[PDB]
Amino acid sequence: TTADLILINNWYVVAKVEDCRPGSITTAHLLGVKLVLWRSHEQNSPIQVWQDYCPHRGVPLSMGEVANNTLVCPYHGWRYNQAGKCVQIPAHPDMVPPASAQAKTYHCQERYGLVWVCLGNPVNDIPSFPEWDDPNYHKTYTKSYLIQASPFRVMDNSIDVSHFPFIHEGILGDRNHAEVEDLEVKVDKDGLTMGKYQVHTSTKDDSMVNWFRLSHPLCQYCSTEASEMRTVDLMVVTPIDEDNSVLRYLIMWNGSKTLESKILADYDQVIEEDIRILHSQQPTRLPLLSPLPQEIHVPSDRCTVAYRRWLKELGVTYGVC
Amino acid sequence: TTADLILINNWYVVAKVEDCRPGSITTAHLLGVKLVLWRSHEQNSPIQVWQDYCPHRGVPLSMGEVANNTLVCPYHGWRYNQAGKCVQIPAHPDMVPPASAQAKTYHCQERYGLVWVCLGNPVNDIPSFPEWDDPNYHKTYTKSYLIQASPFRVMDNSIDVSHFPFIHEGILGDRNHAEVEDLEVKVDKDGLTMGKYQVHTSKFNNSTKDDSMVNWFRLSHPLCQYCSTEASEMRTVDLMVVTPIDEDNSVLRYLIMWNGSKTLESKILADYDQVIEEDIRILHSQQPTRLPLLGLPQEIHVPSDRCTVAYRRWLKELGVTYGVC
Amino acid sequence: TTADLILINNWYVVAKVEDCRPGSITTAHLLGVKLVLWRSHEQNSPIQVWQDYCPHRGVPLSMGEVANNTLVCPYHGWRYNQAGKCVQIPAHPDMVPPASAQAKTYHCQERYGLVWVCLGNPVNDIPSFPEWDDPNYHKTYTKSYLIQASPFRVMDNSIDVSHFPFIHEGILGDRAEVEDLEVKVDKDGLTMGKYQVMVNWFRLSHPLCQYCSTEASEMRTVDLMVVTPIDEDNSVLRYLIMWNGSKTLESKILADYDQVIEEDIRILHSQQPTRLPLLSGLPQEIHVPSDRCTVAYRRWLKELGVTYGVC
Ligand code: FES
Ligand code: FES
Ligand code: FES
Ligand SMILES: [Fe+3]
Ligand SMILES: [Fe+3]
Ligand SMILES: [Fe+3]
Repeated sequence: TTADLILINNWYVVAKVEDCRPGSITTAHLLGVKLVLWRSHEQNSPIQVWQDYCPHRGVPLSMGEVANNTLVCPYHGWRYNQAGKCVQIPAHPDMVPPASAQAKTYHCQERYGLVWVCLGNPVNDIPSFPEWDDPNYHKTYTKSYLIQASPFRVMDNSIDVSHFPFIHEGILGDRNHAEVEDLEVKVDKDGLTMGKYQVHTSTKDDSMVNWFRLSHPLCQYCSTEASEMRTVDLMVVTPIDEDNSVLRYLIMWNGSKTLESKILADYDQVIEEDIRILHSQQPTRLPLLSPLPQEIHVPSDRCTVAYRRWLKELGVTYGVC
Repeated sequence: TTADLILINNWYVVAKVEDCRPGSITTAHLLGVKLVLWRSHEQNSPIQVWQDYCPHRGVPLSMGEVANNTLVCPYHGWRYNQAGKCVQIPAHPDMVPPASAQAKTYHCQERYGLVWVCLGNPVNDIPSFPEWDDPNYHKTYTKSYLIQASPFRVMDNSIDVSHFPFIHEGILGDRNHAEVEDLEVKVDKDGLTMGKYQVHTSKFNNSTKDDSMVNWFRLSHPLCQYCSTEASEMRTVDLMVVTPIDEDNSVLRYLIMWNGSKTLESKILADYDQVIEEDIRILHSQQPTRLPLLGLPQEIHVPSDRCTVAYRRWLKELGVTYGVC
Repeated sequence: TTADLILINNWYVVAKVEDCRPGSITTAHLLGVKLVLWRSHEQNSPIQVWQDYCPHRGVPLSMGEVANNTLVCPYHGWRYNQAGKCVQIPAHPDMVPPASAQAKTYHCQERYGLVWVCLGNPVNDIPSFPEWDDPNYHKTYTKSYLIQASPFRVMDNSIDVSHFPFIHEGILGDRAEVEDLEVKVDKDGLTMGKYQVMVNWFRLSHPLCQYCSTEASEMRTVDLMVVTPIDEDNSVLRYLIMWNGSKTLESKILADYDQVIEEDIRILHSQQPTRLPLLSGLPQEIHVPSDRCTVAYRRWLKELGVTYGVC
């Protein structure tokens, strides 16, 4: 609503396809807009994403029911077809509903088992995820995490690597290996790419090789390679509004399928360790570079500074300060 | 208080008389103003309705006591008489209190077992309720319902009749039978009147005839509604009264009267409760929370909305800007 | 931070010294600023009081860990020494931390068993409390009371004497005439003359600390009432109480104070508006002769230029 056109015109994940099943009604919130998500009882029916608002008298359509490939609002029973047009008004069953009688519909695309939404007119496509079609990679999904922090602070914390030995001790690092190597960062028209850097953990030694790339500011493609196992993930942040976010991960890996529950637990521990910091930080919104006291930057922050720099040019004013 | 003068100079119910016993101290809220209502320990004492504020040091007078026909603020024990004029300060008991030690008082009338209050000069009368004095009619009162919606939304839902087959399915209709007949709506000198309209009720007792309900209602005031319901062998009338707490919050009460057997009173209360709670579910979710008058897309109107539309037009005529958008 | 300079440059109690143990990290809130209060593990190490803020990425340092005379940010492990200078950045262990890597520190002193804080520059000293040096007097501390009231309303209720017979009936008065009162506002601050209740008087050298004296037919009890201004609309109340009667009456003294206190708090929580009205709920305050001390306090605050927590 008060978000910049550059965010309104991008794709974001609002749900996993698994939490929307045939006949269901679910709700989401994206950039200050309340959304209703529904499908027909039909197997493989498409997913509609609309503003959660019946235009007759302002009741949430989410409180309605799916019946006969239509969503029926629960106040006066108007029925809206899959295109959002009202097709039956029960008070006047032979009146053709006025043209006005139409739900606000949004672009929706199902990809990687994720439900993607764009509130405006999409200028880019949904980010790539090459491993999706690779049969030697297994896949899994975290649950969704509600976070009381800017979406841009969520991504800022995910781009920050020097904190691993301190809040992620025992999984991504340890206090006896806290020094950070030179980090190569490039911001270009592709997006922000951080070059391969090395993580101490639990083939030369107890370390891993990681890189990541952001084609868009709220979706991150990460890669980590162990001795004989590669894991990749798509991290994707729902910007609920300027101060609140949903975090989800799609995770694929080419090692044993027995690692799934271990990966799920590792992510849950790391995410919760991050949330404790994120909820604590002030200000709530992500501070941008100088064009309480101003944020200080040392060399291991060069990727975080590049992110703030990239947001400034991108003209992001929403959820930042 | 940002309430329009139209609203300020009208009467509203803030309590049931039977809940304000002699010697009692009650609180309420009306149009953004906090109120204290207190009575003398004497039988048949009048009710005083004042702003709940001691102007000495800003404590609520409702936290004090009633004694010797005065309200006493507990902080320093200043004593306020029926007219609000403080008559004694215990720290200087032979001194005459300053003339500014005066409670802000309001107009109060008891009518139909209800406490009516006007925070400004009461232009209008309390609405009529002709069957009050008719001894063929028994009386009962619902509980009060605190509702997180604008008072004008609460009343607009009350005027809406096309929602009966959906959120009142099982008692005021069914989805299958949902067509609405065209309605007659008048907005004259008498306020807003909806003419007689048939209501298809849902079958409960199969030994009995279909009820075949006929209703009409009038609003002389925008937050008080008089409804008349002719049944199979029973007339029921009700005065529906909406207290405007502020622009976004309301209290709903009904005074119900009927000329059938007095044994139905539990029946009637339970049936009103079930339909009120289904309306409150809808009212609590509606957006925007203030009532739109004639971000979010504007409201749509179809012919079934004739009554509602007339209500919104009436509110603009009256100049209502409080609780509306 | 939006607080007036005259308030910035005075001392306030934020804690009891016994709650600041070696190695500990605690928090407080003062004039809208959030504070961290910690000590090294060395016996007789001093108390540091900083703004609870890591300047790197805005994390509360009070979520950190005290190590080797340093406070360690939990997020990237930066270590701050007892002067609040960042001594170590673990990602660059061979690098001199830059000058801006520096905690905002404040003045702190211990006195009367309390932790006193000045967020600005200390011109006056911590108020006097003569009986502290008098070993004929035993001492005791109430618990702290968090109050949803302006600190100046809290103190105003403490300088109103006419309400004793009404909300404190049974301990402090009985239902009520008030004697002519003596109030003296000069350099010494605000002083109220000896008055019978039992004979009481009190002094405020500063606007949020009060020294009160009560003499009974057998003993003298004094107390230092020190209110913490958390913000414009919130206060912490504490009392240090000293008496020269038997040491066995500590229980009952503390029960009496707790009893009257909660009685005062019932009133304070209900008062409107929240902030104390100075002399200039919709209607204006009215004053009668027994308000002479509370009138003097409002006058004193406006001559001082207090705008925070008032009207
Ligand atoms: S509000 Fe949706 S049908 Fe009337
Ligand atoms: S505040 Fe009511 S008598 Fe003092
Ligand atoms: S936030 Fe404190 S060290 Fe980075
Ligand atoms: Fe992390
Ligand atoms: Fe209804
Ligand atoms: Fe008191």
